[PDB]
Order: sequence, then structure tokens, then C-alpha cells
Amino acid sequence: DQICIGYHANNSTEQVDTIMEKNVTVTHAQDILEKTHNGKLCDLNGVKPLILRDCSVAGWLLGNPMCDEFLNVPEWSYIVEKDNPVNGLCYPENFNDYEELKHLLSSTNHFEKIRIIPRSSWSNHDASSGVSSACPYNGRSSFFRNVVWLIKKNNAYPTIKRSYNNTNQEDLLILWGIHHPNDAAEQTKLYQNPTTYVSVGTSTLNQRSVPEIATRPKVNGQSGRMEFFWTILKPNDAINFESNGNFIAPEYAYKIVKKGGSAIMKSGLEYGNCNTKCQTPMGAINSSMPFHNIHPLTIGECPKYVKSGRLVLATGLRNVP
Amino acid sequence: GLFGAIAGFIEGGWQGMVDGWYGYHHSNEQGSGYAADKESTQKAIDGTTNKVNSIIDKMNTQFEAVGKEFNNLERRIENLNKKMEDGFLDVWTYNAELLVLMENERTLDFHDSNVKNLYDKVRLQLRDNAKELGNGCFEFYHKCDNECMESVKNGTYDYP
Ligand SMILES: *[C@@H]1O[C@H](CO)[C@@H](O[C@@H]2O[C@H](CO)[C@@H](O)[C@H](O)[C@H]2NC(C)=O)[C@H](O)[C@H]1NC(C)=O
Ligand SMILES: *[C@@H]1O[C@H](CO)[C@@H](O[C@@H]2O[C@H](CO)[C@@H](O)[C@H](O)[C@H]2NC(C)=O)[C@H](O)[C@H]1NC(C)=O
Ligand SMILES: *[C@@H]1O[C@H](CO)[C@@H](O)[C@H](O)[C@H]1NC(C)=O
Ligand SMILES: *[C@@H]1O[C@H](CO)[C@@H](O)[C@H](O)[C@H]1NC(C)=O
Ligand SMILES: *[C@@H]1O[C@H](CO)[C@@H](O)[C@H](O)[C@H]1NC(C)=O
Repeated sequence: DQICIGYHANNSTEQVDTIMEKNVTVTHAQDILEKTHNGKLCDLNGVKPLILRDCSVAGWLLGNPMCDEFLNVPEWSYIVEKDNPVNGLCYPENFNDYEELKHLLSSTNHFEKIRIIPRSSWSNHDASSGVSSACPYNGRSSFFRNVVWLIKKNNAYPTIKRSYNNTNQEDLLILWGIHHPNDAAEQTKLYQNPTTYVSVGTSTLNQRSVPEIATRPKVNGQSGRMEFFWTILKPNDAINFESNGNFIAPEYAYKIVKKGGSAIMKSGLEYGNCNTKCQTPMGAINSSMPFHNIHPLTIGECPKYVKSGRLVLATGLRNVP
Repeated sequence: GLFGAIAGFIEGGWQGMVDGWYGYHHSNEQGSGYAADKESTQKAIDGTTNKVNSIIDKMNTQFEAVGKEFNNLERRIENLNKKMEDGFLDVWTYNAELLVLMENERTLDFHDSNVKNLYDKVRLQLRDNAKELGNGCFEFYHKCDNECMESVKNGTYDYP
């Protein structure tokens, strides 16, 4: 008659690693690494992202005519931009502190567009002829819709003096620019006055820009360039613009809503008509696992990212036949 | 294993004991059978469950990368950013893999120790009333039945 002490065994094929030995088969184990995603860009907790498609942030904010899909975008969860969107600065040029503006976006969930300076407000300047073949629309010369390329009128460009007070509760993002002509002859034809500038002042901003009239290689058929600027006008503060030429004036600006908590994700995917609580640039994640190895740049409530290809914890004992 | 029981002085496991991780297999007149020891098994279960939970919870403050962009004349800070994010990713990946490797080893030895301690507990019981075969089994001198067997497992077994 006997009594024996023993331990469990099963047909488990599960394996774990240890410092002294790899691939130890055990009776029970727990995988703690999520390795799958749904290959789509989804709404984050019911809120759809802003998918910029073929438009860059600049093409959207300035109003490139090829970007009308984004003239009045609604609240978003996250923003998706492609690596190299084709529609950005249709008239070639530079956008000052562009990456800082993109970073600012990443902490907001909504830009509500408002008209701070009516285009009909330019009585002594031509507010219609400022168009270019570089920014076509419906087969004709057009221009960024949110700003105005002012041109001389009746062979004169009287000095502009405009002020705008932010009577809203939200910070206001204001964009404007200056045109750098290809030569003196062009300076005269568009603006009449030969020596010009664009000065801008707020309680904190102090700036005076001068056109650098030169000849460069054609980009989108233009050898001239536009240079854009931006500032944040605080509630109750005012912005003062003065220029006797080359001014690309604001028409529309954006009220900023910091419901805060966004991200600018780089991806070529389009909207997948799905909903998730965790999004990556490669697809969404839906899991209880504590870790994932999909991609490091995620948004929402996600597992912890690691580069591991495998992460399995032993729970049971060594499985001995 | 560190405690020498599993795949040790008790050469193999029992496919026939599906009631738990550790247990007994008796043999007398009435018959034989396997019976998992619910006390040590559950004690093991609570231990492992807490371990899994602790590991997860300790891995809740890991680093989280954030997207930023840099222009053509900001390559040094762009690289600083990149090295820093990759840097933390590598640190946390290392922490996760190592913690799992180390605890897996401890988990295996933990089961080994539970078996060894269950065996020793029994050995102490069957003081001089049974013969230690040295294979994890005890052969009684004077016959022992189902009531007697149940006495050992009952932890009640004692001539008293
Ligand atoms: C923007 O306009 C507002 C509203 O008119 C100005 O603020 C008010 O100014 C008056 C006159 O000094 C004060 O008595 C009020 O108390 C102000 N109201 C507020 C909301 O503070 C403001 O000065 C203008 N901003 C600038 C920089 O000119
Ligand atoms: C469980 O422990 C008890 C002692 O607490 C053992 O003693 C027998 O218990 C049963 C009830 O399960 C009684 O009917 C018997 O009369 C007890 N022994 C005698 C003959 O006095 C019991 O053997 C242990 N295991 C079981 C359930 O048999
Ligand atoms: C035995 O192993 C097979 C393959 O994993 C499994 O499907 C089956 O359920 C196991 N037997 C048991 C315990 O049911
Ligand atoms: C561990 O087992 C897996 C089985 O898929 C095998 O691919 C791997 O090479 C093994 N590693 C070792 C220690 O050889
Ligand atoms: C994740 O999967 C579970 C199981 O089907 C489901 O209940 C839950 O709704 C899913 N969550 C999302 C947002 O996909």
C-alpha cells in the first residue's frame, strides 16, 4: 500500500525562457504581448480624426484652392498628414516657424475659422487681381483663400493701417505674409511704390518685414516667393498692420479650442470607418495585453510599447512527460 | 530544479491529475487514484496571480513617445530627440524582457519548492509508519485504506 506526492502534467506545448535555459515547456503560460492591429485609422472614442489626405497643414490653414475639403473642419481627435502631401504652398515660398505651429496644433482639438477682415473692406486697394497660375482653381488663376494678395489700385498703393481686436474668449491664430518679387519692374507693376514693408505689432509682437526683390528658379512656374507668418492674439489684445506694399493680408483667422490632447500622426492610410480606444499610424489596437509591439507613436489608452517579438510569462510548472 | 523535486527525485508529472498542480496518488486494497492538494495548489495560484499583476502594474509608467517635426537646419536637435525616444524604448524593452526572464526562473523554482515542501510535510507525518521509496512515494508497513489515505491528505493523520 502506497501514497505518493506528485505534480501536474498536460499536453501543453507552450514555452517560456529563463536566464539558464530557453524554451522550457510549461503546463500553463500567459502571453502578455499584443502583436496585432486592424490596419485602419479609426475614430478615437467616437471622435473622428482630421485626415488631411493630399493637403499639408499649411495648405489647409492658408487655404490652398486644392484643399477646399478643409475650409471649415469640425472638432477632431487626432490629425493625420502624409509624409509628403502634394498640396501645400501652391505659390512657392516659406512658412516661418512652421514646425512650432504644427506642434501647437498637436495640443488642440479644434480651430474654428472666423472672418476678421472682410475682403470687401479694401476700398483703396485691388482685392481681386491677386491671383496666380501657381494656385489654379476650376481652370483659372486663384490663390490661398484665407489671405488676400493686395494689388495697387488706380496706379497707387496708399499706406495700409489696420487694426483688429480679439473680442473672443479664445486665443486667435492669425496668418499673413509678404511677397518677394523677382525684380524691381515687378515691384512697380504690382505695388507702385518701390520701397515697402509690412509691420506688425501686438502687446508682445514687434515685427517689420521688407521684400527681398530677387530672381530665383521657377517652382510651380513662379520665380517669386511668398513668406508667411503667424502669431497668437490673446483675448482682448489687438494686432496692428501697416504696409505700403507686398502685404498678403489676413481675411480669416482661427479661434483655438484647447480641449487639448491631440497628435499629428504621419500615415498614408485614409479613414477606416471604425472606432477604437487606441490608435497607431499603422492601425488600431483593441486589447487587454499590457504590452504591444505595433508602433511607438500611439494615441489614446494603450498597452506599453516595447520592441519585443515575444513576451510570455510562465504561470504553471515545467511540463514533464 | 533548484529544490530537486520536479524533474528530480520525482522524475515525471502526472497527466492523470487534472484537479491541480500538486497532489497525491494512493494505492491500497480498495483501489487507487489521483487527488490534487487544493491547499498548496490554491496557495500557488494566489502567488502567481499577484506576481503577474505586480509585473503589469510596475510597467505602467514606461516612456511614451511624442511626434515632433524638425526642419533641414534642425538636424542636431532632431537626432537628439530621436536618440532620446529610442533610448527610453530600449530601456523599457530591456526592463520588460529581463523582468520576465528573471521571474520565469523564480516561478519554476517556486513550483519546485511547493512540491518539495508538500513531500516533506507528508514525510514528517508518516514518521515511522511508512517506508520512503525515494521516488516521491511512501509504502506503508501495515496496510492502509481509503479512510487511512484520506487521513494523510486530511492533514489530520496522527496516531493520536
Ligand atoms: C480691445 O478692446 C477691448 C474692449 O473695448 C479693450 O478693453 C476694454 O478697454 C476699456 C477702455 O480702456 C476698459 O475700460 C475695459 O475694462 C476693457 N475691457 C476689457 C475686456 O478688459 C481693449 O483695451 C482692447 N485691446 C487693445 C490692446 O487695444
Ligand atoms: C478527515 O479527517 C477526519 C478527522 O477530523 C477523519 O476521521 C473520520 O472522519 C469521518 C468523517 O469524514 C468520520 O465519519 C469517521 O468516524 C472519522 N474516523 C473515525 C473512524 O473515527 C477522516 O478519516 C478524514 N478523511 C475522511 C473524510 O475520511
Ligand atoms: C490535449 O492537447 C490538445 C492539443 O493542444 C488539446 O486540443 C486537447 O484539449 C488536450 N486534451 C485535453 C486536456 O482536453
Ligand atoms: C526555441 O524554440 C523555437 C520553436 O519555435 C525555435 O524557433 C527557437 O530557435 C528555439 N530556440 C533555441 C534555444 O534553439
Ligand atoms: C474590443 O473587443 C471586445 C471583444 O469583442 C469588444 O467587446 C470591444 O467592443 C472591442 N473594442 C473596440 C473599441 O474595438
